[PDB]
Amino acid sequence: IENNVRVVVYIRKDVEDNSQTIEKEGQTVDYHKVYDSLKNVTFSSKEEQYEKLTEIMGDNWKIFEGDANPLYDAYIVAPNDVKTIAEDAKKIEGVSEVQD
Amino acid sequence: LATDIENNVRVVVYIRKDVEDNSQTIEKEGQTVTNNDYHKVYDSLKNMSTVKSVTFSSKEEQYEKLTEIMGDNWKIFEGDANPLYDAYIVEANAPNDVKTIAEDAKKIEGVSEVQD
Ligand SMILES: CCCCCCCCCCCO[C@@H]1O[C@H](CO)[C@@H](O[C@H]2O[C@H](CO)[C@@H](O)[C@H](O)[C@H]2O)[C@H](O)[C@H]1O
Repeated sequence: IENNVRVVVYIRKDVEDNSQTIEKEGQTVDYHKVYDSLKNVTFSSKEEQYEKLTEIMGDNWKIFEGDANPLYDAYIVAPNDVKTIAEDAKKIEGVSEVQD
Repeated sequence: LATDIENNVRVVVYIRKDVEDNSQTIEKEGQTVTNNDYHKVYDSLKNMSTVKSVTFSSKEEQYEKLTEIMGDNWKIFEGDANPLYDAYIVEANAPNDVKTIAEDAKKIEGVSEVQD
């Protein structure tokens, strides 16, 4: 991954940029314009982030299992060419935060 | 004001996120009405003979303490809903009462988890 060339872009909790079907009603359904808007790069799920967290810190966090995942879906994305797209990435609608 | 109790005598009782045990009023049908379940968890804990005190710890103050321990704000979470839990810090009368208090606390309606 490498810190030097990496930017993290967390997407808002109320946005589903990668599940095509969206069930607000009981049935099928914004989209990929998050994805390749940064292309002009890879997706990291909140559920993977949570497994990685337990892997790093030790066993489950038993007090949270019965409730929603508080982490954010994100997209993991030259050294001097960093601060730029960081600012750029906060522009996009739906994005919660970005980190450089 | 700060609470001060020994580890060997403490039980943490985590409150279900949909239970407002410490709110005297809630909104029902668009009006502010008294909360009929106010202090239901508190009262079940306080009424155990083996319990010395029961102190509310809000998720807001827990977050503040978390940043005071770990440093800085967790920037990317700020503005979003606090995922920590409201809790009661329970002080047992004696260390041998802790295991019984925990099990008994788990059964209370409105309790999400307990840590002994
Ligand atoms: C699964 C792993 C668990 C990770 C847990 C993450 C760490 C806790 C994150 C909590 C961040 O959530 C944040 O909480 C605090 C207090 O509740 C709130 O920020 C606060 O700032 C001002 C003052 O600075 C307070 O007066 C006010 O109570 C609140 O808005 C904020 O509204 C919320 O956005």
